[PDB]
Amino acid sequence: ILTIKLFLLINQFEKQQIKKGRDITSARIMSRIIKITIIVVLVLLYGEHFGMSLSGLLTFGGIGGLAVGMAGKDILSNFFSGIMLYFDRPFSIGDWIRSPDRNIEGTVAEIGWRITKITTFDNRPLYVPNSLFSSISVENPGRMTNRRITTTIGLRYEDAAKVGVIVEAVREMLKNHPAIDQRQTLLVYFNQFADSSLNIMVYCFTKTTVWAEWLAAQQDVYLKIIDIVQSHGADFAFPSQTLYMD
Amino acid sequence: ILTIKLFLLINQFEKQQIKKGRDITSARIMSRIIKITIIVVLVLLYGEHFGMSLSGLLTFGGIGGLAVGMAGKDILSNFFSGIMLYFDRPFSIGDWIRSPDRNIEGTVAEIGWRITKITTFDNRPLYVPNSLFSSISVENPGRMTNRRITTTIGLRYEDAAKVGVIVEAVREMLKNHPAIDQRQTLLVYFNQFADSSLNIMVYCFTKTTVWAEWLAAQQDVYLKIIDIVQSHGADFAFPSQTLYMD
Ligand SMILES: CCCCCCCCCCCC
Ligand SMILES: CCCCCCCCCCCC
Ligand SMILES: CCCCCCCCCCCC
Ligand SMILES: CCCCCCCCCCCC
Ligand SMILES: CCCCCCCCCCCC
Ligand SMILES: CCCCCCCCCCCC
Ligand SMILES: CCCCCCCCCCCC
Ligand SMILES: CCCCCCCCCCCC
Ligand SMILES: CCCCCCCCCCCC
Ligand SMILES: CCCCCCCCCCCC
Ligand SMILES: CCCCCCCCCCCC
Ligand SMILES: CCCCCCCCCCCC
Ligand SMILES: CCCCCCCCCCCC
Ligand SMILES: CCCCCCCCCCCC
Repeated sequence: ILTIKLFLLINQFEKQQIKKGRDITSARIMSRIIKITIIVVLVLLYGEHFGMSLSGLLTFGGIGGLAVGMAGKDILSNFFSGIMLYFDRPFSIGDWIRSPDRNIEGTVAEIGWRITKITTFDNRPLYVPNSLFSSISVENPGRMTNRRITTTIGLRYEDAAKVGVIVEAVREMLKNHPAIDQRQTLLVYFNQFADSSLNIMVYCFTKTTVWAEWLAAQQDVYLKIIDIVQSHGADFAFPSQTLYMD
Repeated sequence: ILTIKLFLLINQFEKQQIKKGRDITSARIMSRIIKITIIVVLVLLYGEHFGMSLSGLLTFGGIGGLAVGMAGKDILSNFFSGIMLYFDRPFSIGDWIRSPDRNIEGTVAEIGWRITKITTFDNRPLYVPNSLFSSISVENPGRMTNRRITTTIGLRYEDAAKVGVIVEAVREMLKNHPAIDQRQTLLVYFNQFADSSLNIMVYCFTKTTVWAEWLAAQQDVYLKIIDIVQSHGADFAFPSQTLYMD
């Protein structure tokens, strides 16, 4: 009676799946697989009150279950990581995230039970297995507090006598700029010797976190830097070489 | 009687396989393998009602099954991932897919139980084991909503006084173009200092998602950009060097 009821349930499931609008042969194969595994489970369970062997059945069931357990590790890992994300996740729907270990950069769209759906900046869907979030570091640029501006000013080696005044002028301009966060790091210093130029580092932050406003402020700062450099008699350096003719 | 029936079934299977048009010796070897494993299973199962040892049989069967379970992990993994794809797959037949972790780029042709068949853009078949889709991120360019246009304009360092007007003109042209999606990101800004040029970024989207129309729109935009740049008295920059002669 139990077998008949289970077979009726499987047949009803197959009929509903076909009604849902899917392939015939695939549905039949799935039904056959479910029937086979149901029979195996019943035999492993009812192999004593009806069957005779004990040690053989125990060993066969044990080895089968051991193989099944080893084979299905990844799907179960995805499911468990989905549960963990449901209880504790370091992001929300609509958050821009990325990682230094894998390529998952984009905006979160859906958090499912097996995979997480992410919309890339190319406007494409990306499906990430949930088990990744248990082993990689996740960064959340969607929750930043400031945008950083960094650049390098490369002056010619003949302009070594103007580095101090140029650095002072650039620092003053950055200190008096209305778009720069004065409570963050602000560094302008002659930093290193390069192959063809003397490099000056620039390091600051903007109050805004919006893409377009940050880009506009950066462009304004760069143009002001160009004006400052050219007003003191210095100039930017191309790659340079010394040639001995023969 | 059970052994005789099983051997008859195996012989019938071998005869049918030969009738299907395959090698003789291979069929005989497969039949021998199936016979050997059937005998082993029967001995492990019927080793008490006929046999005598219990602990030895249990240990032998356990170690054999443990080795078999470890060895057959990958095939079972492929089968289980095929089942999971049957129930939940992030693509359909005819979808263009790719991945940042492996090389699987192409169009989906068949989704089998062990492998998935993909037609590459080289017009070649590619067979991907199903277990890959449980551990790698899958991207679906076949479901995009827009095509992105990105490029860089590199002006000479002597054209620093025209960057603002050139950026304004390019932004206006992009805003008035009939092929550009005005509801998406649209950025044109002086972006960075390069070794030989001042770089301007361009970032926009097209309404269409068709390959040929996107390429045509991109070509039109590039030609318009060239005209805009050359009309303001600026020019594109070749790689540059400063040479000191001796
Ligand atoms: C009408 C809903 C039918 C749902 C069928 C679920 C089948 C689960 C099989 C589990 C085998 C261990
Ligand atoms: C062609 C449809 C029937 C395929 C049956 C496959 C059975 C595989 C059994 C493997 C036992 C280790
Ligand atoms: C035609 C359907 C064939 C289904 C075969 C299922 C075989 C499962 C083998 C599991 C080994 C542990
Ligand atoms: C929406 C219905 C989900 C049904 C899941 C069935 C799982 C069958 C597992 C078979 C393992 C051999
Ligand atoms: C129509 C399908 C014929 C082949 C079925 C093979 C079933 C093998 C089950 C093995 C369980 C361990
Ligand atoms: C082998 C383990 C399979 C586990 C499948 C769990 C599916 C849960 C889905 C819940 C929402 C549909
Ligand atoms: C099987 C995996 C279960 C994971 C459970 C995680 C529970 C986290 C609780 C955090 C509370 C703030
Ligand atoms: C006429 C169809 C014959 C199918 C033979 C299947 C053999 C399965 C062997 C399983 C050994 C555990
Ligand atoms: C040449 C045809 C017969 C080959 C027999 C190989 C048997 C290998 C047994 C290994 C036991 C560990
Ligand atoms: C000529 C056919 C030889 C077949 C040999 C099968 C040996 C199986 C060894 C399995 C060890 C666990
Ligand atoms: C289409 C017929 C499929 C038959 C599959 C037989 C599998 C034999 C497994 C032997 C393991 C030692
Ligand atoms: C014609 C084949 C002769 C060799 C057969 C060797 C069988 C070894 C079986 C080992 C089972 C563990
Ligand atoms: C060692 C495990 C082998 C499992 C083989 C399953 C084959 C299923 C095929 C169903 C469609 C032909
Ligand atoms: C042995 C692997 C079984 C995998 C079953 C996955 C079930 C997913 C259900 C999703 C419903 C939308």
